[PDB]
Amino acid sequence: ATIRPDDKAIDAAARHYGITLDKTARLEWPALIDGALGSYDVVDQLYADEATPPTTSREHAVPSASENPLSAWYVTTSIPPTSDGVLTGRRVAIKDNVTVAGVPMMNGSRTVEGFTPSRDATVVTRLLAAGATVAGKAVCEDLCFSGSSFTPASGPVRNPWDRQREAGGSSGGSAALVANGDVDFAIGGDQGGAIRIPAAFCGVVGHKPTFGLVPYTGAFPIERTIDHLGPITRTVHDAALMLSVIAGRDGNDPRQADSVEAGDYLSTLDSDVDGLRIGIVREGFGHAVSQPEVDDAVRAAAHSLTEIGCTVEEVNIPWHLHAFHIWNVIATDGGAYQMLDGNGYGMNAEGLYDPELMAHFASRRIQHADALSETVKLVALTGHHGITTLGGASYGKARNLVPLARAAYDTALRQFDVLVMPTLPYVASELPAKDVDRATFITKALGMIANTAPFDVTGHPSLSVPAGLVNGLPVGMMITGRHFDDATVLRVGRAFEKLRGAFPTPAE
Amino acid sequence: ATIRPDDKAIDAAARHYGITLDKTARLEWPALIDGALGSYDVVDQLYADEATPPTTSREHAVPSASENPLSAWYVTTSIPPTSDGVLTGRRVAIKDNVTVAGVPMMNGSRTVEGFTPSRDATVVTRLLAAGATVAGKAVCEDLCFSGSSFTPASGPVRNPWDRQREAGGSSGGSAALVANGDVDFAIGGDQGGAIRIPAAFCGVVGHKPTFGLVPYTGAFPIERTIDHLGPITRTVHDAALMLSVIAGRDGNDPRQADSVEAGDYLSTLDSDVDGLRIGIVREGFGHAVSQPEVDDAVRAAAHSLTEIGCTVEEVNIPWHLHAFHIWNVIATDGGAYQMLDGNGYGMNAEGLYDPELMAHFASRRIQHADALSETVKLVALTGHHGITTLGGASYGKARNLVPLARAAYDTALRQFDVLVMPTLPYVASELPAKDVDRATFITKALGMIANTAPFDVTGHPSLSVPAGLVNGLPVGMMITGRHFDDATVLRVGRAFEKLRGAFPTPAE
Ligand SMILES: NC(=O)c1ccccc1
Ligand SMILES: NC(=O)c1ccccc1
Repeated sequence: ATIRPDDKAIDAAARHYGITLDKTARLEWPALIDGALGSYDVVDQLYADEATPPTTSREHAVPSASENPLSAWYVTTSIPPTSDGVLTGRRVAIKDNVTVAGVPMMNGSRTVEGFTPSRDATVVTRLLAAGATVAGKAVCEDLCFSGSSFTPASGPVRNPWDRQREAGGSSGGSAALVANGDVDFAIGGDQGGAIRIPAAFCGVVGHKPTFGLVPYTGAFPIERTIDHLGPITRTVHDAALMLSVIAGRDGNDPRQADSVEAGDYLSTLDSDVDGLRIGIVREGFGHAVSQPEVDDAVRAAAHSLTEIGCTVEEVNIPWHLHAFHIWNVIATDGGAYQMLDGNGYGMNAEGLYDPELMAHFASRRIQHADALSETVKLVALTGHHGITTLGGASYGKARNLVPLARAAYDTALRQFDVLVMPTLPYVASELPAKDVDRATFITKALGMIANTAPFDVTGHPSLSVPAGLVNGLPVGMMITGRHFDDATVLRVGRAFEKLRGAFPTPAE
Repeated sequence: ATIRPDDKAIDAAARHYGITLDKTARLEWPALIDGALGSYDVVDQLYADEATPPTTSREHAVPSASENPLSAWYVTTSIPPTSDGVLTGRRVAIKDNVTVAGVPMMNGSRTVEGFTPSRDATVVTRLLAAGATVAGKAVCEDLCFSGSSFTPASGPVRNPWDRQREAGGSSGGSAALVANGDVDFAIGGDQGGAIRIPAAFCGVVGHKPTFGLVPYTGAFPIERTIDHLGPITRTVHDAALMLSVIAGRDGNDPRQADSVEAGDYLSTLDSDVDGLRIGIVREGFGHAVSQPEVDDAVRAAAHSLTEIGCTVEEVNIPWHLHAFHIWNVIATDGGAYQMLDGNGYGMNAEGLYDPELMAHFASRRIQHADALSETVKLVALTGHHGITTLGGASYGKARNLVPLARAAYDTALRQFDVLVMPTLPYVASELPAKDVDRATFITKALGMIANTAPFDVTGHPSLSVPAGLVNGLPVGMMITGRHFDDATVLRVGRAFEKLRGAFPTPAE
């Protein structure tokens, strides 16, 4: 039977809604609530007899500090493919916010550490059926609300290019492992740039596909309308190969529209880009907070594409700066409402839920809230203000502005094939000391998402490709295009790779 | 600029998440939260300069007790059509939970009374462009969480067949007006049976279309996955005519899938039903709480269809009883989470929001929570328990069971064209005294949704058609069919009408 609430809880519930119970109310509600909970009892029973996922027996190990030099691994594994395919012989690291049945996961947070899922996320299942070997779970920022790599409760991920500098984030671990050569590919998540940012910082390729293309099923949600799963690879070709395996509706993710279909990211990957219009978004350069050397390197990189027949011109998209603030509201109000109060999955959406995870997270986060990262706490405090005092109006206003933001980019996309700008306005900085300032902490973890975040809310596919080195550190060029035109975005990235030439390895 | 929270609020927010602020935290957060709110300021500005709906000048009047004999009207109007069409010369009443720009609305609740929307719901706009004249707003149950007609803060709606008995609900007012002949049609909402129930009680036709067919845009939400808007009419033909005008994607309702398309509900409305298989769902009859006279009348009505070439057989669908409990969890946890904590619209879904309404509702419901109906309070208390203590797990479990419920009905629908059972297990009962028992109140307002509610969660189109009189009071036969096969559901309803013959008017 489902647990019933006690009188103290009933009173707390009533006070939550501003309801005042008299003496007779406090006496009757219990029995009534108990009657209502009768349906919950039935759901509990039906769920136990019909929707309880099977058990799993897979092995894993906590690597020793020696076999985990960058602190990029949470746990290691060797899960064999179920069929041979285009990934046979390759290894893949899975971001810790993504479930792998029978394997522990914590999503870089103390509020989740200790959870062992019963289901494999859809992308995990597709990877295995393509011949890949899942090599383990890669550490991710505390509940992923961080653009750097110092919020993981298990410690900071070191960049393989400079073990003193950040690996980025929130998929810091994934990129590090890929850059360091520990795995061939990695599955990363992107809500404000978590796939593109660490890739840029670690000198690897990161693709946040068109929203809804890759099923999110099985990954810990943050805010439903901006959740993205995607590939982090060493090369554009591999990124396209991974996408061909993971893309496509799975019938369990409400984010995916009925019309979603996997495109062809390989057939024309190497086709010439002669005649393609490349738009350099002005608002993507010269931010108050930035390193000009970085912007110029990427700017030069963008223009060099003329060397292969591309017409390159600058274009103004004022809404690019507006989109950031619209994203921030959606991520702040939405994140606190869903990720926290809704315990990850939230409610009011059709699809496959993870009630085991929801329960686990619910208890742990209230007993370890103080351990939550400073950025998550910021989201919590201000979002709660947005949800209650503000009545959710700001979230509503932001939602009503999204179409305008989308249209602003699509208009530019009628004049250009793809839009380009620096992925990040600066190279990986040194890791802060575990004595950091709350204010510094929040600015150093959220000040590099200005160009990436906008595309999370509008949903356009956005790709980060290494564009060169600045003071020995990797910088990235971000190529963004039309919804579901991931193929063209990848083609341009590929074409740029050929022109740019082989990009150095942190081991080189 | 967006209102900032004070230290007391910041502390309350922190306590809400189990976060404990020290002395320095209480000192720093303010400035940080203020910085975060900077994005809200920008959203506020952009929204004011670009997404603020125009002003409106329409007239309305509060009818006198004399011109509002059944207490079915909230306010009356005479909004002329914008174009001539299939509804020219007809009047339509709009349920009070549905916005009509420039006109007051309260959704039968004290927590909303006083609100005047700036946008017209999509169905309102479509009705006007089809030649209809909007005659006013029809009273609906307190926040619609009631299957009867005694929860409206403005008083109970009297059934035109017996002004001492309930008109049903939550669209009680709409059905009453239609039955009484005050209007030709009405737009009603259905979350647990609000369109079908009052129609059945008042002897009129009520159609809860396939989920997602009719845009919900502009109507006050309860729980996103079970929200439905539909027509309430005097005849099946009119119901089909209305559906042809309101059905179809509007690009603003996240509930509507990309593949949704309006069907043809008129071409074959009068075609012969010779050979159609009609399945009498056993679990839809003989409930512990019910009036056998009612079940037999409907049972006999269902069999009479053989008189026109239909093959009629009984079929077992055990999941019909399970679906009720699955619905209850989704409506209880989901309703408290979205309708209350989310102030109607909630979050984490793409679409057109009503931030003005969200703000208004947010302030009013905390100052008038004690005025909320007993059923809403039940939802509030137990749902809050589900959201917090239960961690939302029950909601998740219920969601994971929905497909099985859907499949159970679809399997029956492979053996039969449509499924039939009584809309309600009993005729309209006498109105309770404003001295009612909380327990009685909750059972008398929620004990008649056993057959209707299941279809709200699975989404199948479900139609209630008058099947006869029992002790002088109307009883209804509910015809339910496949997703988006509203046309066949209507055809059967039509065919039954012809056979049954003209149904008496409460004025006859
Ligand atoms: N990289 C991300 O997805 C991110 C999300 C939220 C805040 C910062 C970064
Ligand atoms: N008729 C309805 O939609 C309803 C919803 C909730 C509870 C009772 C009835």
